Amino acid sequence: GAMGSMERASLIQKAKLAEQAERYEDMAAFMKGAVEKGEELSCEERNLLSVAYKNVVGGQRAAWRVLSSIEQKSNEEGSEEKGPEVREYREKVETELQGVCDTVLGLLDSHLIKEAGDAESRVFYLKMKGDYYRYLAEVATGDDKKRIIDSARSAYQEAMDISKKEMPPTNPIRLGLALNFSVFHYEIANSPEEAISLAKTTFDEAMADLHTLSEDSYKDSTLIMQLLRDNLTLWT
Amino acid sequence: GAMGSMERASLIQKAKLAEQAERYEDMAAFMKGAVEKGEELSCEERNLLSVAYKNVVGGQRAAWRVLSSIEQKSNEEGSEEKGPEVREYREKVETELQGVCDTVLGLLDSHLIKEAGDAESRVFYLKMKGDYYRYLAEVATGDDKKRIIDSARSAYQEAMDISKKEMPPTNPIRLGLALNFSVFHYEIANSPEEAISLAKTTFDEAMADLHTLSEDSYKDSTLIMQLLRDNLTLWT
Amino acid sequence: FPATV
Amino acid sequence: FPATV
Ligand SMILES: CC(=O)c1ccc(OC(C)(C)C(=O)Nc2cccc(-c3csc(C(=N)N)c3)c2)cc1
Ligand SMILES: CC(=O)c1ccc(OC(C)(C)C(=O)Nc2cccc(-c3csc(C(=N)N)c3)c2)cc1
Repeated sequence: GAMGSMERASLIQKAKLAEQAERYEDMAAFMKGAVEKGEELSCEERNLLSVAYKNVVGGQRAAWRVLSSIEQKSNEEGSEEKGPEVREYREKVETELQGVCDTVLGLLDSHLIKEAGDAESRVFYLKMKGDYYRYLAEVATGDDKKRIIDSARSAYQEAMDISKKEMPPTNPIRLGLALNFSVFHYEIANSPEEAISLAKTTFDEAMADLHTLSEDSYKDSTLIMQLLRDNLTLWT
Repeated sequence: GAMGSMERASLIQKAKLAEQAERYEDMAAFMKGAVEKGEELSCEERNLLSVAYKNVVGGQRAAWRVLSSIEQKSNEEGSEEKGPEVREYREKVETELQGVCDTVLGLLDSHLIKEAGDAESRVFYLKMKGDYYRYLAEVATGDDKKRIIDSARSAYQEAMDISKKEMPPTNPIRLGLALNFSVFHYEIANSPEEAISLAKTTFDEAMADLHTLSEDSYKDSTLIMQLLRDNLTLWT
Repeated sequence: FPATV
Repeated sequence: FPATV
């Protein structure tokens, strides 16, 4: 690792600087270096890791969608042939995206998940594992697409089971996990009814627990509750 | 060059795809590969090259400014020491920015400028040379800062002399060159009066020539004229 | 696209 | 910052 010679604390400091500068590739590289120091991550550090790679893969996904759309049009009836270039460049972006996903999944497997014993860390990492298998699923078309989808499902399911046993229904990690697993159902697993049921049940159970919260916790929970409602409105 | 095995036309096609996907680093790499094929660039190709590197260096400059601001605050009276990390990371971004500028200047010197004989190409490339020396000047602090500033000035001046002899006052390249040389005067050369004089004279001479233009040429020229006015409003 | 976090 | 193109 090119970050092997840098202090852990310096890597975390520079990840925060990179965030302020909107340099998310750098941020991700710094946080990968921090993970590879081998110590567990604090709550703040876990969110630095997720923010960094979410921004990196988010841009890749947006670019892949643009290129896939152009490629699909080039393959409609009546479209002038323009050669292999659209497919090639879509493939280039796709391979880079798969590489980022594999990197994140590698960090989770070596060895963040196995050392995560508290619910807040273990659910967080298993949600990430589901998310990055979901991004692999979005571009998958081969012999292993079903296995990629089931890897996402399995990670989300383990995270869901822990979150329901160990966290209140308003916990923002529990809420965000449910939000994203619901999207997995709708967009990946061809299960819109499951997606809608999960979003609605998560929203209603959170609603009933808001009375227990401080003003600041209320703000955090209702933010994600509104995303659940937004998706329900999109889907119904 | 990693693009040496790709067809020139394929590189241009993929630069356009990268633009649509907002993948400007890729766009720049494709257009560098196209330049290194050794043929002159068409008008469209010149603008693909400039759009690509402008976006790349633009992001670097924005990040450098964020980091320089943080570094300046860390050096105020009363600021807690936090170690070498802010300086180090500012330096990292600065070195990457200088590398991009050197790459662009290298393409202009090998061999775009020497083969550019028409005013539209030669003024375009000399404007670029001034621009990328200006970006080097923005971060320069050493023994060569004056020489970097004079390299920018010299390129802009040669471009200005050609543009005044060979292009109408409404030509958008002539206008954009004047806009940017005016900013050079204001922000780099500590010459706000020269900056203001150049912007105003350029605006007024363009105004007087608009009557000769088609509707579409009028739109192009008045767009940049409005940027001149915007800067004049900022400065007065 | 739908919202994820 | 001022405008450049
Ligand atoms: C589990 C999950 O996927 C999820 C669920 C909810 C959620 O909500 C929002 C508001 C978007 C969030 O980010 N809340 C948050 C919570 C706790 C810590 C931090 C944080 C610490 S450091 C840092 C940084 N950017 N420097 C940010 C942020 C985000 C992600
Ligand atoms: C000289 C100079 O620095 C300058 C001066 C003016 C100026 O004005 C705006 C409107 C911003 C511009 O871009 N005009 C323009 C002109 C001619 C061709 C193209 C073009 C061909 S291809 C392509 C692409 N993006 N695929 C874009 C664009 C930009 C740059």
